[PDB]
Amino acid sequence: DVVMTQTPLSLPVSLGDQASISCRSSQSLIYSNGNTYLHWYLQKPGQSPKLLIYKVSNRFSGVPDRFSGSGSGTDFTLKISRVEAEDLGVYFCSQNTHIPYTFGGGTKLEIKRADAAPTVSIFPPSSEQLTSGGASVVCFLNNFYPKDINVKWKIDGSERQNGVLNSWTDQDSKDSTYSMSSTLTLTKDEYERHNSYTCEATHKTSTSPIVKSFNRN
Amino acid sequence: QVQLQQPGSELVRPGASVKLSCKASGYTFTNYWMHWVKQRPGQGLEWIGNIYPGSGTTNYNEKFKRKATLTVDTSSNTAYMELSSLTSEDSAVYFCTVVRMDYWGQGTSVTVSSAKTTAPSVYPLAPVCGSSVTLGCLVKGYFPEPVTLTWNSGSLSSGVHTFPAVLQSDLYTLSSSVTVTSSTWPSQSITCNVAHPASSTKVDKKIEPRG
Ligand SMILES: [C]C(=O)[N][C]1[C](O=P([O])([O])O[C][C]2O[C](OP([O])([O])=O)[C]([N]C([C])=O)[C](OC([C])=O)[C]2[O])O[C]([C]OP([O])(=O)O[C]2O[C]([C]OP([O])([O])=O)[C]([O])[C](OC([C])=O)[C]2[N]C([C])=O)[C](OC([C])=O)[C]1[O]
Repeated sequence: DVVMTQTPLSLPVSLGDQASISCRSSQSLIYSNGNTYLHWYLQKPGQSPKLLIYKVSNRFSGVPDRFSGSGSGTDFTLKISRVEAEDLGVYFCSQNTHIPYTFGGGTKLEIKRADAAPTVSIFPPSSEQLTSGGASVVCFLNNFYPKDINVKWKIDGSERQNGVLNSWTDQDSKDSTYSMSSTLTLTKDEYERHNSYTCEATHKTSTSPIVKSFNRN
Repeated sequence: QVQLQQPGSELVRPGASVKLSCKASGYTFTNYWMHWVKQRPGQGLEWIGNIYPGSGTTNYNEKFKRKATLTVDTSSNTAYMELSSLTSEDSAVYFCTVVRMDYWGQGTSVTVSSAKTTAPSVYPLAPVCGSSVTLGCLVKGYFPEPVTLTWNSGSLSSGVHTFPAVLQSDLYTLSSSVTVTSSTWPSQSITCNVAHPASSTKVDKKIEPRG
Protein backbone atom coordinates (compact mmCIF):
# COMPACT_ATOMS: atom_id res chain seq x y z
CA ASP A 1 0.00 0.00 0.00
CA VAL A 2 2.12 2.87 1.36
CA VAL A 3 5.39 2.95 -0.55
CA MET A 4 8.70 4.09 0.94
CA THR A 5 11.20 5.22 -1.73
CA GLN A 6 14.77 5.23 -0.38
CA THR A 7 17.83 6.70 -2.15
CA PRO A 8 20.62 6.19 -2.94
CA LEU A 9 20.47 2.43 -3.03
CA SER A 10 24.25 2.41 -2.50
CA LEU A 11 26.09 5.07 -0.48
CA PRO A 12 29.88 5.14 -1.10
CA VAL A 13 31.45 7.22 1.66
CA SER A 14 34.93 7.91 3.05
CA LEU A 15 35.68 7.66 6.75
CA GLY A 16 34.93 11.05 8.31
CA ASP A 17 32.48 12.21 5.60
CA GLN A 18 29.02 13.66 5.94
CA ALA A 19 26.40 11.52 4.27
CA SER A 20 22.66 11.67 3.80
CA ILE A 21 20.01 9.01 3.13
CA SER A 22 16.56 10.13 2.03
CA CYS A 23 13.19 8.40 2.29
CA ARG A 24 9.98 9.39 0.50
CA SER A 25 6.58 8.05 1.56
CA SER A 26 3.62 8.09 -0.80
CA GLN A 27 1.27 9.21 2.03
CA SER A 28 1.23 11.59 4.96
CA LEU A 29 2.75 9.80 7.94
CA ILE A 30 0.94 11.71 10.68
CA TYR A 31 -0.89 9.23 12.92
CA SER A 32 -4.17 9.64 14.85
CA ASN A 33 -2.10 11.43 17.45
CA GLY A 34 0.08 14.27 16.29
CA ASN A 35 3.11 11.97 15.97
CA THR A 36 4.80 10.84 12.76
CA TYR A 37 6.01 7.26 12.87
CA LEU A 38 8.97 7.12 10.55
CA HIS A 39 11.96 5.21 11.83
CA TRP A 40 15.47 4.38 10.69
CA TYR A 41 17.24 1.04 11.14
CA LEU A 42 20.80 -0.11 10.53
CA GLN A 43 21.32 -3.82 9.91
CA LYS A 44 24.98 -4.80 10.28
CA PRO A 45 26.16 -7.88 8.35
CA GLY A 46 24.79 -11.17 9.65
CA GLN A 47 22.91 -9.35 12.41
CA SER A 48 19.32 -8.20 12.75
CA PRO A 49 18.17 -4.60 12.33
CA LYS A 50 18.86 -2.16 15.14
CA LEU A 51 16.98 1.04 15.80
CA LEU A 52 18.85 4.31 15.08
CA ILE A 53 16.18 7.05 14.90
CA TYR A 54 12.48 6.86 15.86
CA LYS A 55 9.67 9.34 15.11
CA VAL A 56 11.51 11.27 12.38
CA SER A 57 14.16 12.86 14.59
CA ASN A 58 14.70 11.36 18.10
CA ARG A 59 17.94 9.45 18.61
CA PHE A 60 17.27 6.05 20.19
CA SER A 61 19.29 5.33 23.32
CA GLY A 62 22.74 3.81 23.10
CA VAL A 63 22.89 5.24 19.57
CA PRO A 64 25.91 7.39 18.64
CA ASP A 65 25.34 11.16 18.50
CA ARG A 66 26.51 11.31 14.87
CA PHE A 67 23.18 9.85 13.62
CA SER A 68 20.26 12.24 13.35
CA GLY A 69 17.08 12.50 11.32
CA SER A 70 14.64 15.13 10.14
CA GLY A 71 11.93 15.84 7.58
CA SER A 72 8.21 16.36 7.43
CA GLY A 73 5.19 15.36 5.41
CA THR A 74 6.54 13.04 2.73
CA ASP A 75 10.34 13.49 2.49
CA PHE A 76 12.54 12.42 5.40
CA THR A 77 16.28 12.26 5.86
CA LEU A 78 18.80 10.35 7.95
CA LYS A 79 22.06 12.32 8.30
CA ILE A 80 25.43 10.88 9.37
CA SER A 81 27.70 13.70 10.52
CA ARG A 82 30.98 11.72 10.42
CA VAL A 83 31.13 8.17 9.03
CA GLU A 84 33.12 5.61 11.02
CA ALA A 85 34.07 2.02 10.25
CA GLU A 86 31.29 0.73 12.51
CA ASP A 87 28.77 2.36 10.20
CA LEU A 88 28.89 -0.17 7.33
CA GLY A 89 25.71 -2.13 6.89
CA VAL A 90 22.26 -1.69 5.33
CA TYR A 91 20.11 1.27 6.32
CA PHE A 92 16.29 1.19 6.17
CA CYS A 93 13.50 3.62 6.82
CA SER A 94 10.23 2.15 8.03
CA GLN A 95 6.84 3.73 8.48
CA ASN A 96 4.49 2.67 11.27
CA THR A 97 1.62 5.11 10.70
CA HIS A 98 -0.23 2.75 8.37
CA ILE A 99 -1.00 -0.96 8.50
CA PRO A 100 0.88 -2.72 7.00
CA TYR A 101 4.19 -1.29 8.17
CA THR A 102 6.39 -0.80 5.15
CA PHE A 103 10.15 -0.69 4.84
CA GLY A 104 12.31 1.10 2.31
CA GLY A 105 14.48 -0.92 -0.03
CA GLY A 106 17.60 -0.12 1.98
CA THR A 107 20.84 1.76 1.30
CA LYS A 108 24.03 -0.29 1.55
CA LEU A 109 26.76 1.96 2.99
CA GLU A 110 30.16 1.18 1.44
CA ILE A 111 33.38 2.41 3.05
CA LYS A 112 35.49 3.97 0.30
CA ARG A 113 39.23 3.23 0.44
CA ALA A 114 42.35 3.20 -1.74
CA ASP A 115 42.46 0.75 -4.62
CA ALA A 116 43.71 -2.79 -3.98
CA ALA A 117 44.45 -5.51 -6.52
CA PRO A 118 43.23 -9.13 -6.22
CA THR A 119 45.56 -11.59 -4.53
CA VAL A 120 44.75 -14.46 -6.91
CA SER A 121 45.37 -18.07 -5.88
CA ILE A 122 44.38 -21.22 -7.80
CA PHE A 123 44.07 -24.82 -6.61
CA PRO A 124 44.19 -28.12 -8.54
CA PRO A 125 41.82 -30.98 -7.73
CA SER A 126 42.74 -32.62 -4.47
CA SER A 127 43.83 -36.23 -4.68
CA GLU A 128 40.96 -37.32 -2.41
CA GLN A 129 38.41 -35.79 -4.79
CA LEU A 130 39.96 -37.40 -7.86
CA THR A 131 39.70 -40.95 -6.49
CA SER A 132 35.93 -40.47 -6.18
CA GLY A 133 35.92 -39.33 -9.84
CA GLY A 134 35.42 -35.59 -9.25
CA ALA A 135 37.78 -32.74 -10.23
CA SER A 136 37.16 -29.31 -8.73
CA VAL A 137 39.50 -26.41 -9.45
CA VAL A 138 39.27 -23.53 -6.98
CA CYS A 139 40.55 -19.99 -7.45
CA PHE A 140 40.48 -17.31 -4.72
CA LEU A 141 40.47 -13.59 -5.58
CA ASN A 142 41.27 -12.07 -2.21
CA ASN A 143 41.24 -8.57 -0.68
CA PHE A 144 40.53 -6.24 -3.61
CA TYR A 145 38.75 -2.90 -4.08
CA PRO A 146 36.49 -1.69 -5.57
CA LYS A 147 33.98 -4.56 -5.58
CA ASP A 148 33.37 -4.74 -9.35
CA ILE A 149 35.58 -7.63 -10.50
CA ASN A 150 35.25 -10.37 -13.07
CA VAL A 151 36.94 -13.77 -13.07
CA LYS A 152 37.49 -15.90 -16.18
CA TRP A 153 38.53 -19.52 -16.77
CA LYS A 154 41.00 -20.75 -19.39
CA ILE A 155 41.52 -24.44 -20.25
CA ASP A 156 44.38 -25.07 -22.72
CA GLY A 157 44.03 -21.49 -23.90
CA SER A 158 40.34 -21.64 -24.72
CA GLU A 159 37.71 -20.13 -22.42
CA ARG A 160 35.36 -22.25 -20.31
CA GLN A 161 32.00 -21.24 -18.84
CA ASN A 162 29.70 -24.19 -18.08
CA GLY A 163 30.63 -25.58 -14.65
CA VAL A 164 31.58 -22.48 -12.60
CA LEU A 165 30.31 -21.62 -9.12
CA ASN A 166 31.03 -18.07 -7.92
CA SER A 167 30.69 -16.62 -4.45
CA TRP A 168 31.38 -13.15 -3.04
CA THR A 169 32.10 -11.92 0.45
CA ASP A 170 30.53 -8.76 1.80
CA GLN A 171 32.72 -5.78 2.63
CA ASP A 172 35.22 -6.76 5.33
CA SER A 173 34.76 -4.61 8.43
CA LYS A 174 38.47 -4.27 9.26
CA ASP A 175 40.18 -3.46 5.94
CA SER A 176 37.10 -2.49 3.84
CA THR A 177 37.95 -5.01 1.07
CA TYR A 178 36.12 -7.64 -0.97
CA SER A 179 36.87 -11.22 -1.98
CA MET A 180 35.53 -13.83 -4.36
CA SER A 181 35.91 -17.55 -4.72
CA SER A 182 35.38 -19.47 -7.96
CA THR A 183 35.24 -23.24 -8.44
CA LEU A 184 35.14 -25.05 -11.77
CA THR A 185 33.92 -28.62 -11.51
CA LEU A 186 34.48 -31.31 -14.11
CA THR A 187 34.57 -35.06 -14.05
CA LYS A 188 37.87 -36.89 -13.65
CA ASP A 189 37.61 -38.02 -17.28
CA GLU A 190 37.32 -34.53 -18.69
CA TYR A 191 39.93 -33.04 -16.38
CA GLU A 192 42.59 -35.56 -17.42
CA ARG A 193 41.89 -34.61 -21.07
CA HIS A 194 43.23 -31.10 -20.48
CA ASN A 195 46.65 -29.89 -19.50
CA SER A 196 46.57 -26.16 -18.64
CA TYR A 197 44.00 -24.64 -16.26
CA THR A 198 44.11 -20.88 -15.79
CA CYS A 199 42.22 -18.36 -13.65
CA GLU A 200 42.02 -14.77 -15.02
CA ALA A 201 40.80 -11.70 -13.09
CA THR A 202 40.15 -8.34 -14.75
CA HIS A 203 39.79 -5.52 -12.23
CA LYS A 204 40.00 -1.73 -12.11
CA THR A 205 43.50 -1.73 -10.59
CA SER A 206 45.04 -3.02 -13.82
CA THR A 207 44.57 -2.87 -17.57
CA SER A 208 46.22 -6.29 -17.87
CA PRO A 209 44.44 -9.21 -16.17
CA ILE A 210 45.89 -11.10 -13.23
CA VAL A 211 46.49 -14.71 -14.17
CA LYS A 212 47.39 -17.76 -12.12
CA SER A 213 47.67 -21.11 -13.86
CA PHE A 214 49.00 -24.61 -13.51
CA ASN A 215 49.77 -27.66 -15.62
CA ARG A 216 49.01 -31.19 -14.46
CA ASN A 217 52.72 -31.95 -13.86
CA GLN B 1 21.59 -7.59 23.56
CA VAL B 2 19.35 -10.55 22.63
CA GLN B 3 16.08 -10.87 24.59
CA LEU B 4 14.35 -13.15 22.05
CA GLN B 5 15.59 -16.68 21.38
CA GLN B 6 14.76 -18.15 17.99
CA PRO B 7 15.97 -21.40 16.41
CA GLY B 8 18.75 -20.82 13.93
CA SER B 9 17.50 -22.69 10.88
CA GLU B 10 14.64 -25.03 9.97
CA LEU B 11 14.17 -27.28 6.93
CA VAL B 12 10.60 -27.99 5.76
CA ARG B 13 8.88 -29.60 2.79
CA PRO B 14 6.80 -27.86 0.09
CA GLY B 15 3.11 -28.01 0.97
CA ALA B 16 3.82 -28.68 4.64
CA SER B 17 3.53 -26.19 7.51
CA VAL B 18 6.04 -25.04 10.10
CA LYS B 19 5.56 -23.31 13.47
CA LEU B 20 8.37 -20.91 14.39
CA SER B 21 9.02 -20.05 18.03
CA CYS B 22 10.10 -16.82 19.69
CA LYS B 23 10.95 -17.13 23.37
CA ALA B 24 10.65 -13.87 25.29
CA SER B 25 12.55 -13.53 28.53
CA GLY B 26 13.94 -10.91 30.89
CA TYR B 27 10.89 -8.64 30.54
CA THR B 28 7.09 -8.59 30.86
CA PHE B 29 5.97 -10.57 27.80
CA THR B 30 2.35 -9.40 28.25
CA ASN B 31 3.18 -5.66 28.08
CA TYR B 32 4.24 -5.22 24.44
CA TRP B 33 3.08 -6.14 20.95
CA MET B 34 5.19 -8.77 19.24
CA HIS B 35 5.91 -8.30 15.52
CA TRP B 36 7.11 -10.58 12.76
CA VAL B 37 9.33 -9.49 9.86
CA LYS B 38 10.46 -11.49 6.85
CA GLN B 39 13.71 -10.93 4.94
CA ARG B 40 14.55 -12.81 1.75
CA PRO B 41 18.26 -13.01 0.88
CA GLY B 42 18.75 -9.96 -1.20
CA GLN B 43 17.41 -8.07 1.85
CA GLY B 44 14.04 -6.35 1.75
CA LEU B 45 12.04 -6.23 4.97
CA GLU B 46 8.37 -7.24 4.86
CA TRP B 47 6.21 -6.81 7.96
CA ILE B 48 4.06 -9.95 8.38
CA GLY B 49 1.94 -8.84 11.33
CA ASN B 50 1.83 -8.44 15.08
CA ILE B 51 -0.08 -9.80 18.10
CA TYR B 52 -0.66 -8.59 21.65
CA PRO B 53 0.25 -11.40 24.08
CA GLY B 54 -1.97 -9.94 26.80
CA SER B 55 -5.20 -10.28 24.81
CA GLY B 56 -4.37 -12.23 21.66
CA THR B 57 -5.52 -9.50 19.27
CA THR B 58 -3.73 -9.77 15.91
CA ASN B 59 -3.12 -7.59 12.89
CA TYR B 60 -2.02 -9.20 9.63
CA ASN B 61 -0.60 -7.80 6.38
CA GLU B 62 -3.04 -8.59 3.56
CA LYS B 63 -0.12 -10.15 1.68
CA PHE B 64 0.25 -12.76 4.48
CA LYS B 65 -3.32 -13.38 5.81
CA ARG B 66 -3.58 -16.56 3.74
CA LYS B 67 -0.16 -17.74 4.81
CA ALA B 68 0.64 -16.91 8.46
CA THR B 69 -0.96 -17.42 11.87
CA LEU B 70 0.31 -15.61 14.98
CA THR B 71 -0.22 -17.03 18.48
CA VAL B 72 1.09 -16.73 22.05
CA ASP B 73 1.43 -18.88 25.14
CA THR B 74 1.54 -16.49 28.11
CA SER B 75 2.54 -19.24 30.52
CA SER B 76 5.76 -20.14 28.72
CA ASN B 77 6.31 -16.54 27.48
CA THR B 78 6.53 -17.76 23.90
CA ALA B 79 5.28 -16.40 20.61
CA TYR B 80 4.50 -18.43 17.51
CA MET B 81 4.16 -17.80 13.81
CA GLU B 82 2.83 -20.68 11.76
CA LEU B 83 3.54 -20.57 8.03
CA SER B 84 1.43 -23.09 6.13
CA SER B 85 1.13 -24.31 2.52
CA LEU B 86 4.82 -23.67 1.99
CA THR B 87 6.30 -22.92 -1.43
CA SER B 88 9.84 -21.83 -2.16
CA GLU B 89 8.88 -18.13 -1.99
CA ASP B 90 8.61 -18.76 1.77
CA SER B 91 12.34 -19.62 2.06
CA ALA B 92 13.58 -16.55 3.99
CA VAL B 93 14.80 -15.34 7.37
CA TYR B 94 12.00 -14.74 9.85
CA PHE B 95 12.37 -12.26 12.70
CA CYS B 96 10.35 -11.57 15.81
CA THR B 97 10.71 -8.14 17.32
CA VAL B 98 9.23 -5.83 19.96
CA VAL B 99 9.24 -2.57 17.99
CA ARG B 100 8.51 -0.29 20.96
CA MET B 101 11.62 -1.60 22.78
CA ASP B 102 13.79 -2.66 19.81
CA TYR B 103 13.96 -6.25 21.01
CA TRP B 104 14.95 -8.58 18.15
CA GLY B 105 15.73 -12.26 17.92
CA GLN B 106 18.40 -13.63 15.64
CA GLY B 107 15.98 -14.74 12.92
CA THR B 108 15.32 -18.27 11.66
CA SER B 109 16.42 -19.30 8.16
CA VAL B 110 13.54 -21.36 6.77
CA THR B 111 14.50 -23.57 3.82
CA VAL B 112 11.57 -25.05 1.87
CA SER B 113 12.75 -27.98 -0.23
CA SER B 114 12.18 -31.64 -1.03
CA ALA B 115 15.92 -32.47 -0.91
CA LYS B 116 17.01 -35.08 1.59
CA THR B 117 19.63 -34.03 4.08
CA THR B 118 23.01 -34.89 2.54
CA ALA B 119 26.46 -35.01 4.16
CA PRO B 120 29.34 -32.87 2.84
CA SER B 121 32.56 -33.99 1.29
CA VAL B 122 35.52 -32.08 2.70
CA TYR B 123 38.60 -31.79 0.49
CA PRO B 124 41.96 -30.32 1.58
CA LEU B 125 43.29 -27.61 -0.71
CA ALA B 126 47.09 -27.45 -0.63
CA PRO B 127 49.08 -25.03 -2.80
CA VAL B 128 50.39 -25.91 -6.25
CA CYS B 129 53.45 -28.13 -6.70
CA GLY B 130 56.50 -16.83 -2.14
CA SER B 131 56.33 -14.78 1.09
CA SER B 132 52.85 -15.64 2.38
CA VAL B 133 50.97 -18.84 1.55
CA THR B 134 47.26 -19.48 1.03
CA LEU B 135 45.38 -22.69 1.80
CA GLY B 136 41.82 -23.72 1.04
CA CYS B 137 39.01 -25.96 2.17
CA LEU B 138 36.41 -27.31 -0.22
CA VAL B 139 33.13 -28.42 1.36
CA LYS B 140 30.87 -29.87 -1.27
CA GLY B 141 27.49 -31.45 -1.84
CA TYR B 142 25.73 -31.00 1.47
CA PHE B 143 22.15 -30.13 2.48
CA PRO B 144 20.67 -28.01 3.91
CA GLU B 145 22.56 -25.15 5.43
CA PRO B 146 24.31 -24.38 7.71
CA VAL B 147 27.84 -25.79 7.74
CA THR B 148 30.22 -24.43 10.36
CA LEU B 149 33.85 -24.17 9.22
CA THR B 150 36.67 -23.12 11.52
CA TRP B 151 40.45 -23.14 10.98
CA ASN B 152 42.62 -24.60 13.75
CA SER B 153 39.57 -24.45 16.01
CA GLY B 154 39.23 -20.75 15.20
CA SER B 155 42.73 -19.61 16.15
CA LEU B 156 43.53 -18.10 12.73
CA SER B 157 40.49 -15.82 12.55
CA SER B 158 42.60 -13.08 10.98
CA GLY B 159 43.59 -14.16 7.51
CA VAL B 160 40.49 -16.37 7.00
CA HIS B 161 37.91 -15.76 4.27
CA THR B 162 34.87 -18.06 4.33
CA PHE B 163 32.64 -17.56 1.35
CA PRO B 164 28.85 -17.63 1.53
CA ALA B 165 27.56 -21.04 0.54
CA VAL B 166 26.21 -21.31 -3.00
CA LEU B 167 23.27 -23.57 -3.82
CA GLN B 168 22.79 -25.57 -7.01
CA SER B 169 20.23 -28.37 -7.51
CA ASP B 170 19.45 -28.86 -3.80
CA LEU B 171 23.17 -29.08 -2.95
CA TYR B 172 25.40 -26.40 -1.43
CA THR B 173 29.12 -25.85 -1.96
CA LEU B 174 31.39 -24.04 0.48
CA SER B 175 34.99 -22.83 0.28
CA SER B 176 37.26 -21.08 2.73
CA SER B 177 40.77 -19.60 2.34
CA VAL B 178 43.30 -19.03 5.13
CA THR B 179 46.47 -16.99 4.61
CA VAL B 180 49.52 -17.32 6.84
CA THR B 181 53.16 -16.36 6.54
CA SER B 182 55.41 -18.88 4.82
CA SER B 183 57.29 -19.74 8.03
CA THR B 184 54.06 -21.00 9.58
CA TRP B 185 53.20 -23.87 7.21
CA PRO B 186 53.85 -26.65 6.86
CA SER B 187 56.05 -25.78 9.83
CA GLN B 188 52.88 -25.92 11.93
CA SER B 189 49.81 -27.92 10.99
CA ILE B 190 46.74 -26.17 9.65
CA THR B 191 43.48 -28.12 9.88
CA CYS B 192 40.13 -27.19 8.42
CA ASN B 193 37.24 -28.19 10.72
CA VAL B 194 33.75 -28.80 9.32
CA ALA B 195 30.47 -29.42 11.15
CA HIS B 196 27.11 -30.07 9.48
CA PRO B 197 24.72 -30.96 12.31
CA ALA B 198 21.76 -31.76 10.02
CA SER B 199 23.64 -34.93 8.94
CA SER B 200 25.72 -35.29 12.14
CA THR B 201 28.95 -34.81 10.19
CA LYS B 202 31.88 -33.38 12.13
CA VAL B 203 35.28 -33.83 10.45
CA ASP B 204 38.77 -32.32 10.31
CA LYS B 205 41.01 -32.11 7.26
CA LYS B 206 44.71 -31.49 7.81
CA ILE B 207 46.13 -29.57 4.86
CA GLU B 208 49.07 -31.64 3.70
CA PRO B 209 51.51 -30.30 1.10
CA ARG B 210 51.08 -31.99 -2.26
CA GLY B 211 54.62 -33.11 -3.14
C1 LIG C 1 1.63 4.27 15.33
C2 LIG C 1 2.36 2.97 15.70
O1 LIG C 1 1.85 1.94 15.45
N1 LIG C 1 3.65 2.98 16.36
C3 LIG C 1 4.29 1.72 16.70
C4 LIG C 1 3.71 1.27 18.03
O2 LIG C 1 4.35 0.10 18.45
P1 LIG C 1 3.48 -1.05 19.27
O3 LIG C 1 3.69 -0.96 20.72
O4 LIG C 1 3.92 -2.41 18.90
O5 LIG C 1 1.90 -0.80 18.93
C5 LIG C 1 1.32 -1.44 17.85
C6 LIG C 1 -0.05 -0.79 17.79
O6 LIG C 1 0.12 0.60 17.68
C7 LIG C 1 -1.07 1.35 17.59
O7 LIG C 1 -1.90 1.23 18.71
P2 LIG C 1 -2.10 2.47 19.78
O8 LIG C 1 -3.20 1.99 20.91
O9 LIG C 1 -0.85 2.95 20.40
O10 LIG C 1 -2.49 3.71 19.08
C8 LIG C 1 -1.84 0.87 16.37
N2 LIG C 1 -1.06 1.11 15.19
C9 LIG C 1 -1.81 1.54 14.03
C10 LIG C 1 -1.09 1.81 12.71
O11 LIG C 1 -2.99 1.66 14.13
C11 LIG C 1 -2.10 -0.63 16.48
O12 LIG C 1 -2.74 -1.07 15.33
C12 LIG C 1 -4.12 -0.98 15.32
C13 LIG C 1 -4.88 -0.74 16.62
O13 LIG C 1 -4.67 -1.13 14.28
C14 LIG C 1 -0.76 -1.33 16.56
O14 LIG C 1 -0.90 -2.73 16.68
O15 LIG C 1 3.93 2.28 18.98
C15 LIG C 1 5.28 2.30 19.32
C16 LIG C 1 5.55 3.29 20.46
O16 LIG C 1 5.19 4.59 20.07
P3 LIG C 1 4.70 5.67 21.22
O17 LIG C 1 3.50 5.28 21.96
O18 LIG C 1 4.24 6.90 20.56
O19 LIG C 1 5.91 5.93 22.31
C17 LIG C 1 7.21 6.21 21.89
O20 LIG C 1 7.43 7.60 21.91
C18 LIG C 1 7.17 8.27 23.12
C19 LIG C 1 7.34 9.79 22.93
O21 LIG C 1 8.58 10.23 23.42
P4 LIG C 1 9.51 11.30 22.55
O22 LIG C 1 10.94 11.01 22.61
O23 LIG C 1 9.19 11.35 21.12
O24 LIG C 1 9.43 12.69 22.99
C20 LIG C 1 8.08 7.72 24.21
O25 LIG C 1 7.73 8.27 25.45
C21 LIG C 1 7.94 6.19 24.30
O26 LIG C 1 8.88 5.69 25.21
C22 LIG C 1 8.87 4.29 25.39
C23 LIG C 1 10.19 3.55 25.60
O27 LIG C 1 7.85 3.69 25.40
C24 LIG C 1 8.11 5.52 22.92
N3 LIG C 1 9.51 5.48 22.54
C25 LIG C 1 10.00 4.51 21.57
C26 LIG C 1 11.48 4.48 21.21
O28 LIG C 1 9.25 3.76 21.04
C27 LIG C 1 6.12 2.74 18.14
O29 LIG C 1 7.42 2.47 18.52
C28 LIG C 1 8.32 3.43 18.07
C29 LIG C 1 9.84 3.17 18.12
O30 LIG C 1 7.88 4.46 17.64
C30 LIG C 1 5.80 1.92 16.88
O31 LIG C 1 6.36 2.55 15.76
